[PDB]
Amino acid sequence: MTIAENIAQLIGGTPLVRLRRVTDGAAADVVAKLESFNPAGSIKDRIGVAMIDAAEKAGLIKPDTIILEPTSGNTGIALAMVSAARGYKCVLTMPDTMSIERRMLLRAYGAELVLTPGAEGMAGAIAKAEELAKTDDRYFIPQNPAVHAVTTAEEVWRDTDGKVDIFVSGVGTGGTITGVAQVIKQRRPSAQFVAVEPDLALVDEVITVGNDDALELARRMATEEGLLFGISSGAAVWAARELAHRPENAGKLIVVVLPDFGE
Amino acid sequence: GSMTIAENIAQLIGGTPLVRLRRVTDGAAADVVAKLESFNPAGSIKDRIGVAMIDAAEKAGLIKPDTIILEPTTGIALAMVSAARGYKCVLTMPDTMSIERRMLLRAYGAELVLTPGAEGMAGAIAKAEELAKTDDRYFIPNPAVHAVTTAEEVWRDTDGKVDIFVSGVGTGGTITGVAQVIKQRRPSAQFVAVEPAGFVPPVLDLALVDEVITVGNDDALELARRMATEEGLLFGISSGAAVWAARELAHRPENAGKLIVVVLPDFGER
Ligand SMILES: [Cl-]
Repeated sequence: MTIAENIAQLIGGTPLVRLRRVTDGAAADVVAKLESFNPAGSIKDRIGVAMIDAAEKAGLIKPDTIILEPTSGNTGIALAMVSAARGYKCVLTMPDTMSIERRMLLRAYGAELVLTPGAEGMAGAIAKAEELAKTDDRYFIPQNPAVHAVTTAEEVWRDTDGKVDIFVSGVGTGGTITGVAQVIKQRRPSAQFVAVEPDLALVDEVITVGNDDALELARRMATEEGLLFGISSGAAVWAARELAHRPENAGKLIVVVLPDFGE
Repeated sequence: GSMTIAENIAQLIGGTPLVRLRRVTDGAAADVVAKLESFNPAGSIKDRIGVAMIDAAEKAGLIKPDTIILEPTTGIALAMVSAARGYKCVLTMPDTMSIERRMLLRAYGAELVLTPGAEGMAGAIAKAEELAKTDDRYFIPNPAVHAVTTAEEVWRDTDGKVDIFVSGVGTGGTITGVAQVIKQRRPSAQFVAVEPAGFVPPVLDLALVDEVITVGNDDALELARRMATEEGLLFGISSGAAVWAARELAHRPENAGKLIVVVLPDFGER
């Protein structure tokens, strides 16, 4: 039998897909790793579950622990989902600039939201969380290559049969691109890592993406590949396509992640 | 030595995972598991129906590259697959459809033709039928193949041990197909339809269907809230009903130790 105990055990194992149409050429092959197949729709799922596992293994999370985390975006969704799966109460602080939709979704997962003022931004959210932690010692606030970067790299390695030549990605928050670069480069020194822009020790290049050449590419992806994603994913693919046409990259295998670490 | 790469997202439909429902079942002498059709690219079993229709039409030569796929509306699935495979896609739907749904379809490159709200789906089916007669570029799309595949996955992943399949009927006998296939290899297997208190509901032949449980609607809402909050599984009212039915089955003493399968999102969700 193949049966997961809970949804948090179905994080990862995401698939590669070819980008055949939007690359208009091209001497190199481009493929995308669809982190959207994760339960909560992004690579942040991996970061969330990894944080909880580590804290459990380290004894820092006891069974009556209340996960408390200042958040602004997707890390929060992942945490709420995993917390609910594993039986942890989850309290989340965020500025009141956060969309009603994100709030409702978080509340659907049983997360309790504490809204801080928009003007204070994330510092306001970090501050309230600090404050609450002092209030009650059941509160736990989450926070070389990170485990989720290792796993992600292994999947890219397996599914490209060790042939990946260029990894192309947004910088993102959780040192993910650099971790994956660490692992791939160790087994394949010829491999290149390219950050996409709208620890630079391991990045071989930075492509500042003509923002909104990005929008165009995102539109084509949706309409020509059936892949609907955001501006950062568009930029990533634009960067990959540029790399794909450079003649010194002929025949190379280029991997991009969607949704991109930027989206 | 082998790479594992799909040509396009239409190739990544299916092969969905099972998960145990440990907490919301408060008991229980029987095991309940859910097959997560939400892992499909467009989030439901309808993905399978969409791609299966396009494959059939290709195999039959009825879908040329000189086509526009036309369909009253599943619509998401079609738009996504059409765009993946290179087909122009036109969709008819009542003007009662959400602006959000419309925008999403348009993102996939689907062209929308709005029918009047009062006429409902019949209006959409009618407009589509009329359009097909208007222009010959239009193409309007046993146990069905997508029900067979779904059954095979349930069969494999439960190692042939599934005892009760529990599901909303929905429309078109995807759920009846899956029953046919399981019951054919495992005559001891039971199928239970779930209800609230060829785009119509299937006839429930009682040769196939062993029981109907009427999900005291909202009971269903309660169970949906618990799923989200106790299992991290966020789904709608019909999925809640299905799981409520499954839990009820799971506590009947004559089902002790049986393996009970539901499919989420439940085929009856809106
Ligand atoms: Cl090589």
